[PDB]
Amino acid sequence: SMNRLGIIYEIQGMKAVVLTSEGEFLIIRRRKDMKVGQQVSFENEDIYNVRGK
Repeated sequence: SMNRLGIIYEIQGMKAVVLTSEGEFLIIRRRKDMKVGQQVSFENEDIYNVRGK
């Protein structure tokens, strides 16, 4: 659980755009917790960018 914090900036179906505390836009898996506008705690494991592949 490598937790990263980001604000749900936008949603792409099952993907979510998070504007992190770093000010970076990352594409993550959208969970049911993802509401547009809120800062969510996700894992790096949720990140579609930093998947590991």
